[PDB]
Amino acid sequence: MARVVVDAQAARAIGKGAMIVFKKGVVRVEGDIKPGDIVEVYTRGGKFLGKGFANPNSNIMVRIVTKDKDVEINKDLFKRRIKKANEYRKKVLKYTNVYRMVYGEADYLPGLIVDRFNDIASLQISSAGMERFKLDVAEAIMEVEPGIETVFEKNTGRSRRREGLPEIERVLLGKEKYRTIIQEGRAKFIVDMRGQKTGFFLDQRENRLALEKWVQPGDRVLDVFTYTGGFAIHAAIAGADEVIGIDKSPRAIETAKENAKLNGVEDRMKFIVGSAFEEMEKLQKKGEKFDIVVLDPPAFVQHEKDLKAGLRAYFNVNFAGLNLVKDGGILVTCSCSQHVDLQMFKDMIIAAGAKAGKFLKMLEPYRTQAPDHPILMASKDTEYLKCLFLYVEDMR
Amino acid sequence: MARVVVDAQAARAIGKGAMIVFKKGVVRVEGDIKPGDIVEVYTRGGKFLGKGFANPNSNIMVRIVTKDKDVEINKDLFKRRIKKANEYRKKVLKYTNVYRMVYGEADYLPGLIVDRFNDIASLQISSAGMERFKLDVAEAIMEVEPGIETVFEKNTGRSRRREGLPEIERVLLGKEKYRTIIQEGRAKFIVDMRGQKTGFFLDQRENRLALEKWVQPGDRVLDVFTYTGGFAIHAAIAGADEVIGIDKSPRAIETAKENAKLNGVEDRMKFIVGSAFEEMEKLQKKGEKFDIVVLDPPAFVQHEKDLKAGLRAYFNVNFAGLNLVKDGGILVTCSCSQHVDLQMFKDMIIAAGAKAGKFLKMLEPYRTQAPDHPILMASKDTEYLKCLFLYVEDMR
Repeated sequence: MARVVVDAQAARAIGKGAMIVFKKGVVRVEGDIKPGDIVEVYTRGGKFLGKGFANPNSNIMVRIVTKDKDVEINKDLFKRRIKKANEYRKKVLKYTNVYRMVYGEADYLPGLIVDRFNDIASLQISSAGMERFKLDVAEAIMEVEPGIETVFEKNTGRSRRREGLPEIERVLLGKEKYRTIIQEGRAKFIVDMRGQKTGFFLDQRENRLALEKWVQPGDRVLDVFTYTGGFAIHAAIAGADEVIGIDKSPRAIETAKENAKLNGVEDRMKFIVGSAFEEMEKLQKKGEKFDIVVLDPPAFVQHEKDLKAGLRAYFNVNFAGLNLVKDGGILVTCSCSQHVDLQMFKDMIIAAGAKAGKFLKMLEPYRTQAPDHPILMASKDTEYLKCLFLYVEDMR
Repeated sequence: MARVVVDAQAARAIGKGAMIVFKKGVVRVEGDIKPGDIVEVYTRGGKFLGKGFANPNSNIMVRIVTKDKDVEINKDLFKRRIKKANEYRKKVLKYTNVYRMVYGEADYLPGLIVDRFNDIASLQISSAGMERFKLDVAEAIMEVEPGIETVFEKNTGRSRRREGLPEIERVLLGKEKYRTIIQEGRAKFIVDMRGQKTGFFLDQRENRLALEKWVQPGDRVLDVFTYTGGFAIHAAIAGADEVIGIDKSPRAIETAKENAKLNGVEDRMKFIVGSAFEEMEKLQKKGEKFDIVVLDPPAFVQHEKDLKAGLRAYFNVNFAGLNLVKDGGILVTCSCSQHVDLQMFKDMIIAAGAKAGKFLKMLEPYRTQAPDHPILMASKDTEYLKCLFLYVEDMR
């Protein structure tokens, strides 16, 4: 088995809880290595640090799986960890039927993400090493969670492509089922595995539920990047009198309309297919003002190098959103860009508020991704979502 | 009326929403100024910027009350703002009988804090300027909120001795009443305006309520700085089998015992009068472990320059607290030091976890002070409480 020797900085980080070896921390490699191989990690002094998945072609050269030299990496190890991950959601978080079951490193299963939608589980692998155990993982999921009757492989996305793995979408194990109706609070949503723009993201669960208490009868609500209707639907079932949802994807809007029908709130909802900026300007010129405006744009920052331009994009979206909020109204604004930290997001909102001449007060704490997407204090990369609920008032 | 001339930077800030003038930003003062005097603020060019309370003995020279030269600062202006502040809690936050009614600058009433405990309003003034309108504010409170039948003046403590104001404690207006029983969720608490160890702080409301969901029947809980029993009581009624509450004040513990009796949980609790560190060391020695450990220490940091020593103290308290949490347990830790921002607090927690060899996952969003203590985005000074709920796992 190949040995990856790392430098002092790399070893120090692992000693503090890090479970990855960056290419920049590799001093040398003893033995041949191909993407996906299991290798051992050592300090220059020959001290064993751990064993894990290697990828010589990645910034993340090694994802440590175990710090115990005698522990074998196989289906049994992953099954025990998947069971632990599942129990965490059901017994600690008290989630039922619908939740993210496995969130990579946070659950000690680097490169693996598993979402449970009732009796269907979606699997996504972004580590060449973990890919070798794909089928074993699929079997383990159904063995520890009998509620799952289908494992659907959704191996697509930036992470998948970054690792150089082929994109694959198909029923991997179990019954050939790909659509289900999930319940989130009092709301229902259509979840379909096949295709895109017809999904539902679980990371915003707590924030969507948190919105309900702020909706008041007679309320007029605007969801700028509605997608399949997550926040919009929750606002409507909460009693909003009128809700307008905007999204660039025609497919996403078609599903949103279906969700509205499923929840019996089609009468109070209007979905528009189009660009956020153009649609907001039309509303602005009309002198339109909303009681609540929700901004949940796509990650504008994919690389740390794109921060400046990305933050400018957020500034422009938030400025436009703020101008559509009535005096004494509410602005809900989020960012899913991992590279944009809370402080940066906050400074950007303060700047937008200043320009729009509005005082902003916090109504909720600094919100994040749902706890089934655990934020590990020792691994900054696990955290990516920021959400703020703000009371908007004209500075006069 | 005396005039304070400011530089381009200070004026620029005010234009962005700032409501203060730092003594360092004053280019010159025209006319004699006494603490509490109302003065006008102008740019070097002669443009009016605002009017407010002056304090020639502080890093903050002026607390801006109004930016309109025509608006007179008197009881009528404050009555208007106290009413707006009160409606914010009742209509937006949906609080009913117990809440902080006014939180100084956040409600455009610098130097004034008013807490409502059912029919008793507790008033605290921290500036000489506001002190001149003390009776007018008391009358205004009862005028806009008929629910208040007594206005109690609690003008004692460091916050009061800070600006050299006289210490005073008495019923200022209304019925001679000092005690009331408040309801917070399913818990009841005795509040007595007299003294300092028979009180209850409203800023932790949402965090105390948030603890409920994490308590499992049979749980053993440790409340290290329990004061009058806030968190401890909520944990006991939520189903904890044993709750140990520690506090240095014998009087605070006497109140905690009365609160336990009021909630019918006296048999589930154990109170200890002593030092936090000494008492935790005793538990550590016996190898005691808890399902939940709550750390709510005093503000260790009081000055930017005192971050090193203050943060070291937080580290020590959190390290000691972490070693008392069982594997799979929960640590609730917070800081009320204004000078310690969220990132500094996070880094300190991360350091403590690394030293104790524990992985820490967040269970709740980044929690803060209750919304009736509004955090103004344009005024960092309004935010002071940070609170984290963490799931603790042994690294080894």
